[PDB]
Amino acid sequence: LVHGGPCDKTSHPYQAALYTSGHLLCGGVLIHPLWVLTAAHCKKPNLQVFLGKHNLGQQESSQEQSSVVRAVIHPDYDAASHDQDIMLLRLARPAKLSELIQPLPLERDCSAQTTSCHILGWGKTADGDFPDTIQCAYIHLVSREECEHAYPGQITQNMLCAGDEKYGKDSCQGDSGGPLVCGDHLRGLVSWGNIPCGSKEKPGVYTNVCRYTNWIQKTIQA
Ligand SMILES: N=C(N)c1ccc(NCc2ncc(-c3ccccc3)[nH]2)cc1OCc1cccnc1
Repeated sequence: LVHGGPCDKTSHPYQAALYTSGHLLCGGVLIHPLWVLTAAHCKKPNLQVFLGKHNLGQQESSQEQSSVVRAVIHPDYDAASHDQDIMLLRLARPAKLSELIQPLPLERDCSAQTTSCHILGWGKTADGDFPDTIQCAYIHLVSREECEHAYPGQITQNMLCAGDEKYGKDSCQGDSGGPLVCGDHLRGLVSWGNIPCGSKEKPGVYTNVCRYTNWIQKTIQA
């Protein structure tokens, strides 16, 4: 995450860190004690999920680790266009809820009224390094018309755009699958955006979570 700052220690109990062969790979969102939501492009071998983390470089008494027993990529995910970039991960070991491990409720209304939005992750910072402490930034939803002009023919109804006109606060490599939180509900998942990261003109592009209510419910209930 570029141009942000360290998150408050208690503000992100729904944040997951995803690892593959020891590499920090992606972020994720705890939505149910058995399920973590992330981007379909985070599909990698033997995924390991860490909940209750704040600083990746130190062992924390609140952390909980789990392997993934099932990975469910949306049937219509298109890797070339990033369309429908969503995947459900079933945990081997259900989350032991605490003050620092809690699920985040989903935004179900695609016409939801404007609320305060934020993004978070352990992705690449402004200097180009990967931070130990999770970064946070306030950002705002960008109109569909402005986003379409920023990325002609690339923005679908399954994508939302968000950014910051002042500093260009943006998600980046490694933040993938992390949450775009608006009014204490999950509004989007980190999917793609500009290179280099920075949202002053070309906003970050997020999976539009409100479009996946039925698919998420049907996956968790089957
Ligand atoms: N600027 C952003 N808001 C932004 C946020 C997250 C990501 N994640 C990386 C990522 N998304 C999708 C793929 C992918 C999909 C299919 C196949 C292989 C790869 N990889 C990228 C972002 O912007 C582009 C970007 C790329 C690389 C380095 N820096 C910025």
